[PDB]
Amino acid sequence: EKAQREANKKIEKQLQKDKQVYRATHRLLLLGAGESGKNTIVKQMRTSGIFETKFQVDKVNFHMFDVGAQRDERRKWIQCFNDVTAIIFVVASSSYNQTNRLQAALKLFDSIWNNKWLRDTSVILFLNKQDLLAEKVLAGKSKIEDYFPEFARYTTPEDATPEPGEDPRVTRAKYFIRDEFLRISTASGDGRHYCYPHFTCAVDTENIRRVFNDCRDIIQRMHLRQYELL
Amino acid sequence: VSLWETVQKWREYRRQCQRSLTEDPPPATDLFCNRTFDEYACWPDGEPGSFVNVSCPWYLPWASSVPQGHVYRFCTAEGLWLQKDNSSLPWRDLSECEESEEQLLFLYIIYTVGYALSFSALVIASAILLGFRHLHCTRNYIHLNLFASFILRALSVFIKDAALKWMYSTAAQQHQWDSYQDSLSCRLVFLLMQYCVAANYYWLLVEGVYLYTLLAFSVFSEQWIFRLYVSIGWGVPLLFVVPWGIVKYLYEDEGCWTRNSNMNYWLIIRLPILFAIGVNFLIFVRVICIVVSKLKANDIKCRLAKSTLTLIPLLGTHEVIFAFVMDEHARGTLRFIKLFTELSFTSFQGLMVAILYCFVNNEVQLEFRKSWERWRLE
Amino acid sequence: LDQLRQEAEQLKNQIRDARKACADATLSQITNNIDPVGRIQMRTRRTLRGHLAKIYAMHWGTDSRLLVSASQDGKLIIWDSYTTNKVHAIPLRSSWVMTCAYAPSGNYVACGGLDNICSIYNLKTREGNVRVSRELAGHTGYLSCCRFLDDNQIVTSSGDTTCALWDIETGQQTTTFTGHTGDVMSLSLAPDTRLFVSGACDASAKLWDVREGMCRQTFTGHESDINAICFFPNGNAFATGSDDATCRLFDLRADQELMTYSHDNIICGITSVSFSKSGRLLLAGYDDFNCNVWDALKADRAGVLAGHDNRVSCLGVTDDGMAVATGSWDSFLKIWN
Amino acid sequence: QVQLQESGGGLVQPGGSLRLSCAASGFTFSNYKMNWVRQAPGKGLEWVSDISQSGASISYTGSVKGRFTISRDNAKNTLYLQMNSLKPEDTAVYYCARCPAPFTRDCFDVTSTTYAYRGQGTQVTV
Amino acid sequence: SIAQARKLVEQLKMEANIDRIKVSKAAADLMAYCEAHAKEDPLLTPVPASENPFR
Amino acid sequence: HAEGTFTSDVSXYLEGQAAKEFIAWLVK
Repeated sequence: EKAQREANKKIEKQLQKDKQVYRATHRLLLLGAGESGKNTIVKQMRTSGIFETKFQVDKVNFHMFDVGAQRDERRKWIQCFNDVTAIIFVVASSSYNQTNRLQAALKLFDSIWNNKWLRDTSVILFLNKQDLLAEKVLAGKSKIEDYFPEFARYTTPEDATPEPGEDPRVTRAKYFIRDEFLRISTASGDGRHYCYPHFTCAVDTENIRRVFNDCRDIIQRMHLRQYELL
Repeated sequence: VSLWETVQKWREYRRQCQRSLTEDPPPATDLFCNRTFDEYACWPDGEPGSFVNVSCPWYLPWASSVPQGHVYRFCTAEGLWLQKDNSSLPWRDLSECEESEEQLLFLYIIYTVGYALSFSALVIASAILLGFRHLHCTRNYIHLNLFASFILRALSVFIKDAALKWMYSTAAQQHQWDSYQDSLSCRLVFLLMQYCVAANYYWLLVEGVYLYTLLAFSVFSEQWIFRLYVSIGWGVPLLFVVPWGIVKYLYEDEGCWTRNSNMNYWLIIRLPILFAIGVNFLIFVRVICIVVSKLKANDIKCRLAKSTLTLIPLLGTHEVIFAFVMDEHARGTLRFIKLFTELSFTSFQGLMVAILYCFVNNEVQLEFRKSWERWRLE
Repeated sequence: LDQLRQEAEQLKNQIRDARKACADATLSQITNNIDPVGRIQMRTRRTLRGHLAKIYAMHWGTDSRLLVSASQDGKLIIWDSYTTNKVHAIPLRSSWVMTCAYAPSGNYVACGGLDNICSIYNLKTREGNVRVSRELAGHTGYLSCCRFLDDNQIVTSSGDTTCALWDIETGQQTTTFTGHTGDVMSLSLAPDTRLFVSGACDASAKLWDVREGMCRQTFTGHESDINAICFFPNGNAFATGSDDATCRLFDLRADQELMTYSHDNIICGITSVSFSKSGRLLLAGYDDFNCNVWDALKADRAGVLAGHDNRVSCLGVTDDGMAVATGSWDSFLKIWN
Repeated sequence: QVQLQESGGGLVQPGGSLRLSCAASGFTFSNYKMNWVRQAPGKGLEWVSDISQSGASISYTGSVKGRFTISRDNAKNTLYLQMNSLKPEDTAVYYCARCPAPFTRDCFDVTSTTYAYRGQGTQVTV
Repeated sequence: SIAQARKLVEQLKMEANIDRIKVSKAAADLMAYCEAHAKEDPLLTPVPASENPFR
Repeated sequence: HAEGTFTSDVSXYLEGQAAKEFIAWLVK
């Protein structure tokens, strides 16, 4: 019995050190259709069934997982990520006009929103084809009205903050696409998980900073909710 | 003037009178009244059929206020002191030498009840927290330490109350006339009070510091941090409490240390307390700023006010209103208002914190409901 | 192509007619006047702590003393249940592990997950230190279950709608089982280890022959996915759990459904099932944080094992029927008697 | 077992109308959400419409709004789609789809390439 | 899809011809097994605390 | 602390009153 007890002390003594590392690192899931440009982002930050991408910001270590070599029926292996800090959802905003990619992304995000095992996991949102949506809308090929009858009376929201030197139609359509997902999100949210829309390119440098800040906000909100302040 | 000082002065006067009356010669008058001591003044020999005038005693507490006046006593011609009106005692006149707490009682009646209820609520809250093992975490450990500090502060106040009541009880005063007023146990009780108060204040500071660290989005080793917090909470007050005891024992040891004469020897056990209160106020301000930002980003004033009110009792910011109004400059009704405010709020703060963070807490209610449901599953 | 559809429809109709013909009386009528078991009052006896994240699978040992549990903090821990000590602790290479198995001889353990690899570990190494001794690669989807046949064979099921048999000697796939149209969420070796089943996300269970590698039967009747499966002790029936919030018992020889355990109050799915030693009860873990002991021969609920603070994801019963262990998403294991 | 049988397909000129009836059996109809998914030639699977358990909440894809009226007869266990004002690019197979789990709102995997509870389909040509 | 349909039809035909004993016989067999091994199930009928190793 | 100034005043009060009571007892 003594020989059994000493090893348990040695084993338990080890689990303490492994408890520090586990608690000092954040886990991030990277979703998004194949043609959404996520792989460019992964390469920027940098057979197998999953890939790893560990990076550190402000001496804080993150840990991102890219799915791979898996089928398209996600309703079973998705539940494994119910404890991640947040889920990144890269969308192909310019893919509008399979014929309707935007509708596919909309339905996928909606299904994620309402799943019980995910009704507490925050989801970051990237609309990652701005520099292509610009040309698509400008050239006159868009005609988003045909595939969205609700976009004929849309008026840029008053609180809009367009970038300098932007055609009003470009910003109007971009904000419209964001507005669809934000309408899905703000129904039955119940103040337990959130969404952080963020227009992005495919090689934007500040993606790491955006994810870092959103993770910080998530942790702070959870902490404040523990004390019942919020 | 201390009661023991008055007793010493009266004993000195009695010894002087006893020494003098043996040396005082006769008044060279036939049937002269014999000089006598009646436990109030020394009466020289009284001339027959005349009044005897004696200067008012100097050892009386009000002697300085009215040094004038002469105690009058009548002496008969036959050498016997004139009997008082329908009484055996000789006729005497003392009105010339005679001298010319409701708020405290109200304060006592208030905060004794307040502390009793606070202790009663805190014990139950701690029991409930220790009951369920699910709730265990660093936050709850810090809360338990805070509850312990509050309970100790209440118990020390009760013990001090008992000591004061015993010191000036009938039996004690009669014994001192012929006590606990100089025993070491009194000094130990007061020191234990000075330490419990400081520990409670520093554990509020610990609450604030831990919350600030959590909200600053920083991570630290849990075991080392918790050990350091325990050391800061229960250990730091000794540093500035022990030297105060040493100074009192070496320079100003008198009357149970109850009364503080030299403010230099008093500010030692006051400065750190103000430091901690200021730090907690800063933490309160920053937390409120962060909560405001979070609310704005995502009827707002209603929730903000609810949050601020719920946060008050945890960090005890109510003390900051009158914190810096020094004792040396508290007169008139200002002192009464300050004492009333601080006593009542501090007495009820324990109950406030206990109810706020143990009973209405949502997880506690959920635990109770599911425990009842499990009980009814059978 | 239309002719093939017509032929398949006619064959299905014939099978339905035969199944109807081979039915004379429900199991309830046969069990009309059996002895009710009575209220069951099992209570917790142990509680194991040390895991950081939620637990997806636990397996027992043939000696009913040691057991192995897997979590997604990257740890495999071998507990001595009697004394609650930790015998081993294995840091996994990939932290996304969805299953674990304990070899019948006790020499090896295996675990797999989203990495699409099954890794075999050696416990009795010369130095005694556990080392990765084998990696079996070749599946095209996440591994959801694995079971040892002996020290040199293992059968695995992946979400790629296939079950495989591996030769631990050279690590080369020896047989491939096909026929499912959805992810295979579990399997169960026969007592004689010559047949096994699998529950797929198409709401159908198939019976395989380990040697020939051809499916023998197909049982239907569930409304939604099947999450768990397990063979009656005597090896002539089994049970399954489905997201439609019901469990059903099939019998190989009769080739049709026998019983269903459904209650109006229960509106959540089942995450695991297992029979007792004598096969008179049927434990099953639900997503509403509870377990239920079903009177297999009458379908009337017997009792409940309440006390888990989060979802129940795994459930096992010792070989000798002494204890029931139930891991959960709260990162605890509880031994019940 | 789960089995979805359609009908009503056929050929019609542009601007025509047809009704797609979905005969469903093998489960409790009123506990599940429902969908319509069509696959046009040389294209991936598409999503058209849906309807909740009771049948109150409705939703349409981008480019069929105001034309087709989903409706389910929970009493007779059948799903409808009243087609009107058809266009040349309406030609496609139409699968009656069922949603993987009951009592839930999330409805994953209806559009998958190999969904298990999807209907056989009927070819509507314009 | 023709090959898939052919394989499905072949499997259905192969599974069509399998012996099927009466269901009541299966029920009787399950009942008999449950009764025969009723005394080796501690969970069904607890045992004195002396014999339980998890006390 | 307010719990420490009030105690000093009460001990003020009693020392003056106890002394007066003692003197009154001596006179009587």
